Amino acid sequence: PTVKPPTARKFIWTNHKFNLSGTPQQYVPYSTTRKKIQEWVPPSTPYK
Amino acid sequence: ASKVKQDMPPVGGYGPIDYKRNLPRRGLSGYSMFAVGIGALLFGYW
Amino acid sequence: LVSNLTLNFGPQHPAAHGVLRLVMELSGEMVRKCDPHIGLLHRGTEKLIEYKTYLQALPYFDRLDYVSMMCNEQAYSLAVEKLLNIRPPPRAQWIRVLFGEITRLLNHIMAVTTHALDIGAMTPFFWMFEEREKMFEFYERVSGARMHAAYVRPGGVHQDLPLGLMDDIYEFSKNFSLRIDELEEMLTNNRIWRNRTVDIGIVTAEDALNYGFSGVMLRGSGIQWDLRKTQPYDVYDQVEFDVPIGSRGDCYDRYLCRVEEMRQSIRIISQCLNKMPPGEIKVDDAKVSPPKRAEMKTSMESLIHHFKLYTEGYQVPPGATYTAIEAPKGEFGVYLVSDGSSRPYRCKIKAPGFAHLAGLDKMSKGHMLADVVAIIGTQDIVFGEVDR
Amino acid sequence: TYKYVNLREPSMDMKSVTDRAAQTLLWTELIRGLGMTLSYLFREPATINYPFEKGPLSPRFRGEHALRRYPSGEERCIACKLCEAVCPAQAITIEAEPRADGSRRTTRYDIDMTKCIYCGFCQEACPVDAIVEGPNFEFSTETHEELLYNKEKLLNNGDKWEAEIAANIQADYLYR
Amino acid sequence: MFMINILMLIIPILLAVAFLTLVERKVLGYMQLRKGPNVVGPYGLLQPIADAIKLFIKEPLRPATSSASMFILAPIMALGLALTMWIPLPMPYPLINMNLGVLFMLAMSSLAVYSILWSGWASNSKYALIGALRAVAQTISYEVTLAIILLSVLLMSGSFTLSTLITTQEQMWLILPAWPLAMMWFISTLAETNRAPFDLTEGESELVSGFNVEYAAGPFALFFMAEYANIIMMNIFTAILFLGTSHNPHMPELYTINFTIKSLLLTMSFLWIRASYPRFRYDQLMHLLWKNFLPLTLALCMWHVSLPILTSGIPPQT
Amino acid sequence: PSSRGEYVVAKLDDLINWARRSSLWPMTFGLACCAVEMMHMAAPRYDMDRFGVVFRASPRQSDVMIVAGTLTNKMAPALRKVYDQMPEPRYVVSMGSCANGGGYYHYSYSVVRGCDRIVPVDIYVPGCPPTAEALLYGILQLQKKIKREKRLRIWYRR
Amino acid sequence: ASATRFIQWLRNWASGRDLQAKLQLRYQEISKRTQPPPKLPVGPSHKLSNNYYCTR
Ligand SMILES: CCCCCCCCCCCCCCCCCC(=O)OC[C@H](COP(=O)(O)OCCN)OC(=O)CCCCCCCCCCCCCCCCC
Ligand SMILES: C[C@H](CCC(=O)O)[C@H]1CC[C@H]2[C@@H]3[C@H](O)C[C@@H]4C[C@H](O)CC[C@]4(C)[C@H]3C[C@H](O)[C@]12C
Ligand code: SF4
Ligand code: SF4
Ligand code: SF4
Repeated sequence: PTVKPPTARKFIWTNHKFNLSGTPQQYVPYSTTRKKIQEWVPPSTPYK
Repeated sequence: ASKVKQDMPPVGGYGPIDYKRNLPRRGLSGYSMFAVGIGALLFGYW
Repeated sequence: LVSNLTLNFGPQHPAAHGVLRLVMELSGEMVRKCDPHIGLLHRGTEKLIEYKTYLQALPYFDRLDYVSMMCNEQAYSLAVEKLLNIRPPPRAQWIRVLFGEITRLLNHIMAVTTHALDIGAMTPFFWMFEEREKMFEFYERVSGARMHAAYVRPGGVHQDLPLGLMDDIYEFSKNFSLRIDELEEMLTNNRIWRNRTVDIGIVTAEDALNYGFSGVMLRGSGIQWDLRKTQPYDVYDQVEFDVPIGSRGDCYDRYLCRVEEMRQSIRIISQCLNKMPPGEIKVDDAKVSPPKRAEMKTSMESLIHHFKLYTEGYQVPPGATYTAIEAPKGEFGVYLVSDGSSRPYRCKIKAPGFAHLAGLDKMSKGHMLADVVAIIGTQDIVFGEVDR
Repeated sequence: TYKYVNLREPSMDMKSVTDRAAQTLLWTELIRGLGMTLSYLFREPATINYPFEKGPLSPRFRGEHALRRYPSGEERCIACKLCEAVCPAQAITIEAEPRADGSRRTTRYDIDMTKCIYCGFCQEACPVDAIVEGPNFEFSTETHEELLYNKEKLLNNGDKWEAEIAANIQADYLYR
Repeated sequence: MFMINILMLIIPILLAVAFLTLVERKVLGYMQLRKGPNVVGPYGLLQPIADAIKLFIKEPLRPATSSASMFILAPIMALGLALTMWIPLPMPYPLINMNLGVLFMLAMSSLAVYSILWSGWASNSKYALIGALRAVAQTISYEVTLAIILLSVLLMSGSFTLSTLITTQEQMWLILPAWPLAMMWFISTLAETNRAPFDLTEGESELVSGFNVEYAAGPFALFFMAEYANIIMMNIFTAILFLGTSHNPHMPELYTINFTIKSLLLTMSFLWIRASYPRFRYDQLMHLLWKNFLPLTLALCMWHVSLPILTSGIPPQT
Repeated sequence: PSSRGEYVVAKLDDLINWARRSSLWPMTFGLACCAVEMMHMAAPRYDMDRFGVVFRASPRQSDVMIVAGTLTNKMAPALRKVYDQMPEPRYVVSMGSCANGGGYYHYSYSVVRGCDRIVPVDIYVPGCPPTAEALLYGILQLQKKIKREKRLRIWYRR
Repeated sequence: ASATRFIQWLRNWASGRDLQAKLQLRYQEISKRTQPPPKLPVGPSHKLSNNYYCTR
């Protein structure tokens, strides 16, 4: 890389991180979508 | 652009490649080996 | 039935062929009955292929005989191409023979060395996997994967040979006959090895054919049969090589046949390197083969064919074919049925190891228990293809 | 065209018979086998010093997956779902919607790395070079959950490995 | 001073067995084009310690043993006999100077098959026993030719004193006059210790389980120490018997050096042979003895009784 | 000299950990393809023995089980049998997609969808197959995992 | 390759082969890892005329 440097992009990481498995920085999967069906919210109004 | 540039053999082909079995024959004949063995016994006995 | 010894290779040793449960009746040291139980690596491969397009199904064929990855691919590709009625271009046919013979060398090193390793001769195993490791680099340079290349596809090959590959293959092939010679300096004339293989597991020519044997299992018994010579399929009619033939039908002749096949593979590889022609690598027909990534981003028709090829897939005309090749282990064939859509209707895989293993009981009769290890080894059984 | 691997007839002269007698009694071939093993003891080992030394790879190597970006920083993926359709293992799950600026972008991109066969069909099928298999092959984890990649993980891999990935594409895109 | 001299023999033996395991793995590696242990300590010099500490903290297996007594005797008998075989060896002076040292060693090694037999019978598995019985028949078989070969050699030494073998070879190694016997001796020490191409115990483990299958890490590690102790001792004995070093009473340590180097080179020839040949089948290693070695060993025993008489070269009795 | 109990336990813990990771004898189920890459990890180029990892270990002297290939339903009982016979401490290494979660037969009727349904797994090695180097990285990750164990230190505070 | 001449003589003699001619290891007879860019050919159907798909 000294002779042939890699192209510079602003989004590229500056600080390389090693395998973080088994540490408090490990990757935990999760769903990245929002709730599908919205539930009807009962009125706070009490009238009967 | 430049004429097609592909992975091709060098002009003239590659050099010959050996494929045939080659176990080189070594050692002294049958008679000689026994003589050397028997000669050692006689020297040891003497 | 003095005693029944249910021998499970469940606690597997360094063989990697798979796992075999063997149920035997030992009337002393001798073996009276042998009964292989072979469900342990059954993965439902033939049913899974029915839910995949023809392209999606190809990687399944890498994972059958997982020491003959690119030879299994060629059989699938030759079957699909036959139904498609297309032809791969001449350069790809040479690349598929070239890597078909690099795969034969890969298979025989595993076959001979692990056969010898089970019979106690551990060292040649390490000598030769330094060579297989160098062959795994050829696989990775053309496909990006050391083992399951997914490189031979209907219509030709995925990509062209990178510049500088053929020189490295020639350098490997130039030093390789000496490696085989070292192996024979340790086994061919070794009295211990001969005592463990000579007149073991003898098979007569008549019983070989009726039991369905193929490959070395026939030629060890003296049958002059090789699919590359009698039913050639790529450019094998354009390369000179000799078929090794046995005379006694025992393990030792089968061991000699494989070692001589490695030499003939190097002979063939030499001719492929010199005769490699120029041109394209996949059939120039974009309703079957995807177009180049440059054309797909420039041409409307190429983008449409790219889009459909990687979603629906190309449709194959209705029909049924049985295609077989001379795989390293034997005759590897696929019976492929097309219903006209883009997904196969039925894909039956003909594994040479399926018949050979079924013929174990026949061969083991009247042999000691320690011979059975030698008999299974000389058959060259991998349970990826036995079970599918 | 065939050859005979073992059809010799041993000579029955006394000189030849004595040669086999000397071989049988003096263990000649067995000594020869000991010679070959002795020669290897003085040959240099093929071992390399992992992890300080690494085995050679190529630009085409198929490793960990990552999602890429354009030079500007916009994600290359347009949610066409061609990778999801081709994936032989059904390892990819995609959902999409119109982004706040009306762009065609995914809201879910997942790869079950325990389903994936690392075949690289998805990068062959992508029209915009958005999904790639990177050069990383050292990402083994301690738990199964750490191998189910969502969109953030694959975007982070692209940000992490873009420097190398771009060079590898540069080296091989003409073959592709 | 004698108690010290015993511990100057027992402890160094255990350490040599500890570091024979490193030497075995490295010599096999380089013959297989690899390095072998070289990470744990410099050049793998701590590999034996890590293996030793690892095994003794390992959870024991479940004994499930038919005879508890014979379960604990087998390792004690094997380990104790292996250490006892070293007391008469002249290096150049024996720890115990016996007038019948050769018969003491021959007689003691004959008891080493009880460890094999007991552990198999105490194992509680029917296939384990048939493994032990197969091994015993191999051990006692190759004892026959060892005794006859040893008898033939001692007819040119003239005594059972092990220190008299040094005097016999003062002018020349017994490898010259007795190379046909040295060949069959060297093989029989391979088969005696159950070493490749005769290690049918390990090779046919799946077919027939070995006798040492039932012992835990600690107890099994002790069976293994006794086994390499015998292998070192049988090559030390091979060196004294056929490659006798000259003794200079003013410089005994020169004997101990030249003697030690010859012992290693034969001990590493065991490793060399293990890396070169495939294993024998059981009926083939019985064929090798009862039908090849024994006829020749008997013929050479007849020859080595007649030869001293017909050449007027009978050795002294004292 | 002077030393606390906490200091003694920390140093003894480092000793046993160093021994256990320095001498890892692996049992290998070579179920399918991934066994071929396990064999390449033993060949000259990588040579796992140079780390103290023996080529072949019996099930009842083994320290780590490496599951290298597809675990079918017919085979699952046998694998759990072998796992129970292994003396502790025992670790499982899951090698490749098939063992990790079923892989490319995940939707099969005859395949266990991951070997963690049968046995506890310590390290997961991705790939189809993982390269011999990728498996070696996994084993070296198990050595570091063992290095961080605190069995004695926990025992002291019980 | 860096073996002294004596050790070269020994291993040649033991194996009976001139091992130095065909060494198992690779040094600098291998291809360069960086290679010039390629220019792959087009197939026989890359024609601008007389190229109707119905005839192929
Ligand atoms: C003047 C009168 C004087 C009296 C004597 C005159 C005549 C002398 C000439 C005769 C010499 C006798 C030779 C003695 C050696 C023993 C011979 C022998 O037994 O070899 C045959 C044996 C099996 O024979 P086989 O190959 O199976 O043939 C089929 C069976 N008919 O084959 C085997 O042994 C197989 C052995 C397999 C294990 C070998 C592994 C080690 C090999 C390398 C070791 C090299 C030698 C080590 C030397 C150590 C010395 C310290
Ligand atoms: C038992 C002994 C520890 C005794 C001691 O040094 O005091 C240890 C140290 C090194 C060990 C050996 C090596 O570490 C590994 C060898 C390889 C195979 O797994 C068989 C066991 C094997 C042959 C081991 C047997 C035994 O457990 C050994 C010999
Ligand atoms: S590499 Fe193959 S299996 Fe893996 S996600 Fe891409 S297409 Fe699917
Ligand atoms: S990664 Fe590529 S193929 Fe997959 S949805 Fe995005 S743009 Fe389409
Ligand atoms: S993960 Fe891949 S290489 Fe491993 S067994 Fe499964 S299909 Fe074969």
